[PDB]
Amino acid sequence: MLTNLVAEPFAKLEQDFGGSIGVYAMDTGSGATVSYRAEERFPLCSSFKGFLAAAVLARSQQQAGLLDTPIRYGKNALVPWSPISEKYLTTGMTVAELSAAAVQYSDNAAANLLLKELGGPAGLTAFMRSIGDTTFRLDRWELELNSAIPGDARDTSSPRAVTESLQKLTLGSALAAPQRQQFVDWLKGNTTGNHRIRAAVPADWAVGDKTGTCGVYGTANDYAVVWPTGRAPIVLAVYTRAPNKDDKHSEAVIAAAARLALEGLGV
Ligand SMILES: Nc1c(-c2nnn[nH]2)cnn1-c1ccc(Cl)cc1Cl
Ligand SMILES: Nc1c(-c2nnn[nH]2)cnn1-c1ccc(Cl)cc1Cl
Ligand SMILES: Nc1c(-c2nnn[nH]2)cnn1-c1ccc(Cl)cc1Cl
Ligand SMILES: Nc1c(-c2nnn[nH]2)cnn1-c1ccc(Cl)cc1Cl
Repeated sequence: MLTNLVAEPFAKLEQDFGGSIGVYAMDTGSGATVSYRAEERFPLCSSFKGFLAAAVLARSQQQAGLLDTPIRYGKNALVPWSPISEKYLTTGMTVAELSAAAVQYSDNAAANLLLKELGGPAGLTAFMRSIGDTTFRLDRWELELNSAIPGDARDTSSPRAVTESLQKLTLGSALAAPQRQQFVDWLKGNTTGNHRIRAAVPADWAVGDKTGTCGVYGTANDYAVVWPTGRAPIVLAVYTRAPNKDDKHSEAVIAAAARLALEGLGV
């Protein structure tokens, strides 16, 4: 199995990190998959925002005009790290702009505003159930969902479920064609992941990704769809945690895990 090829280097990497690393990667060309702690739960942190944007896009298939709807919000909506929605407080933003801000800058006010319109964490969880994801659960809002408490299943998923759902939404049939491409375009425009999966791929590959960084408990992550030039894409997810609250996350560890995953698939 391809999992067997990389089991020992993954174990070395997470011992060096001082925590747990979960990876799932699938080659959509061959069907090969690489697994390491891929069914364990890890905190989503801000990475839930990608699926949040997909849920909004799904809703736009039934509700015509949803994306262009202007949304006004008060200053009490501004949560720490709302760098985009901060700048449009006095003006408002459209639903599509909030979605792009949530994905591409991890804007917290934008994410909470969209979560509200979707019916809160249970509403996003329901969307994930509707595409066949039985693992994902969102329970809380920004920023409480980042507590990343050891053993706590709230606001978690697994690397395998994240990868399978990402595949359905970006490459499969879970979204209609125009919405699927919009989701991919938002992921391609992400600004926060240059040191994670993007650092593991060749310079000529196209990448769409979403990051998460709880910070506490050494907890951070990244998931991505990547396209080798002229080849079928790879979908992968890399999640980390660690036992102590003051343990530091590591972007280099995430990039290194992505490299091992790609090497295991034969790329
Ligand atoms: N804050 C600013 C300025 C700016 N220019 N003059 N004063 N401020 C320009 N770019 N940004 C910015 C930086 C980081 C992120 Cl995440 C989002 C934004 Cl909009
Ligand atoms: N862990 C949290 C919380 C939080 N509030 N309640 N429970 N957790 C809020 N911010 N952060 C945080 C800390 C460090 C880094 Cl690097 C990133 C993040 Cl988002
Ligand atoms: N660190 C992050 C992320 C993030 N998303 N993807 N990776 N990290 C999103 N929000 N925050 C954040 C939260 C609280 C404070 Cl006070 C400062 C920050 Cl910057
Ligand atoms: N590699 C790409 C891209 C792409 N766009 N931007 N960068 N790469 C678009 N389509 N494909 C592709 C090529 C061959 C096969 Cl078999 C399957 C696919 Cl999906």
